[PDB]
Amino acid sequence: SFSGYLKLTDNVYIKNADIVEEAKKVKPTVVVNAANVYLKHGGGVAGALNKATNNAMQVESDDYIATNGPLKVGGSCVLSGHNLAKHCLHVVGPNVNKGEDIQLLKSAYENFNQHEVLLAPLLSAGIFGADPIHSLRVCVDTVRTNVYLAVFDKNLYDKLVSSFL
Ligand SMILES: c1nc(N2CC[C@@H](n3cncn3)C2)c2cc[nH]c2n1
Repeated sequence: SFSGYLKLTDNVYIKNADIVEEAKKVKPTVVVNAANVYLKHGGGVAGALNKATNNAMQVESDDYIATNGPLKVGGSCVLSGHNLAKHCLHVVGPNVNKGEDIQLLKSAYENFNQHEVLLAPLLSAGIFGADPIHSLRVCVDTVRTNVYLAVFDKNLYDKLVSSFL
């Protein structure tokens, strides 16, 4: 099970960790990917998860897109978790660097409520351009299921914990 997490609320937990290493250790039922609408896993969390699957996540994702078309910003899809988890919940947060509306971040976190427990990154943070402090606030105010947040960057983790409330 999940270990070394700081408890933020009744249902939200956080740890300074690489979500790939966390997924490989815990083998959670669900790992969340910080996806884009095309499921093109090039960088950030998506590029790291995909590389850990030896590109099997991208091969599966290209078949999904060929059949279904792109996701909506704020939407999600459930695909295989490969060697990392039972399932991967690909969630698209708004990318502020591409000009998407930050109000879609709450819709993105609502996808987590369809799963009892999840290992996840902060949505729209990193290369997506949003303020991670805002992202954690939206996560805590939107997700009601048990979410274990892995924050890769130690300096950001400390800033998030010391400013939480
Ligand atoms: C958790 N979060 C991650 N990320 C969050 C936004 C993004 N980033 C940008 N600066 C700091 N981190 C990537 C990653 C990347 C690999 N493994 C991870 N585990």
